Amino acid sequence: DSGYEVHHQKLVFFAEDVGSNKGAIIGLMVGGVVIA
Amino acid sequence: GPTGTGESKRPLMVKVLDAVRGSPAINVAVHVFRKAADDTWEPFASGKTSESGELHGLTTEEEFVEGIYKVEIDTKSYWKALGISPFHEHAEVVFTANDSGPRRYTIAALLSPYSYSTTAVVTNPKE
Amino acid sequence: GPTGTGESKRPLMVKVLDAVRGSPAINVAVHVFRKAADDTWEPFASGKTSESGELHGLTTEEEFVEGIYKVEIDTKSYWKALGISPFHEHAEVVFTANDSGPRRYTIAALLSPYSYSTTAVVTNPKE
Repeated sequence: DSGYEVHHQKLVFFAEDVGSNKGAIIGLMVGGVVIA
Repeated sequence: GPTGTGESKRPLMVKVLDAVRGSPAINVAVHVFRKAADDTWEPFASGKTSESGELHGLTTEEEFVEGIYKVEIDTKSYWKALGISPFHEHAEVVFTANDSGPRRYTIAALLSPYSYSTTAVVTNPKE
Repeated sequence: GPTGTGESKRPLMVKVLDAVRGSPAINVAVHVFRKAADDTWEPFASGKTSESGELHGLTTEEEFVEGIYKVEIDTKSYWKALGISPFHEHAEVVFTANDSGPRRYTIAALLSPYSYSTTAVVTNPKE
């Protein structure tokens, strides 16, 4: 066992989500011009 | 965002019924009360709602720091404007929230003269 | 270089304040704790600092292999010498370092009886 049985609350008894990402792929698409 | 008055967090928009009037909470003069650990509540400020019980912009929406605060349909100050004696300036009742995340239901109180439960048309978990 | 005791890597030289004494860490008996992946820490050895919180030469400076090790101003063993009850033998807190190169700041802990933050006069990136 471990202390992350708190995440065994995060089974069935969990529903929520918010996020914001995709800044590195912006640089990888600014870097879509030269990769070699 | 909306400084002063706005509805970003949806603070209050609902259909209300009255106990003695059978109508939405028409122009409720508002005293906001705050639950303490010894169950008693203290007044905060003053206002007057809409016909549907809606009062906004007591303070700035985001500059107002969060806490045990309320948009209460207060029996003490509203029913004073009608000249009938109220009893519930506040009510020492328990309330529980926020086990695994916040939702949107604010305490729109039952307009009864001496007392209040909470009256609102209930909405589902929705962003 | 300096075998046993020395200050090649600048392990500890700073001015300290105390939470309950308002002074530098006078003669802190030291228990060194090591952060694990399940957040708990285990003791390493024993000592007693200077008046300014400085303890050196627990092992040989270069023969001591590197790792998750510390010169801790420990609340558990120092405040035992004063007869008051401590609580933080260690503290399960996160710490991050070494993204693009190592610098010189070692954990000189806040002398509080039950707890510790980290107390040191901060120095700039300097070789």
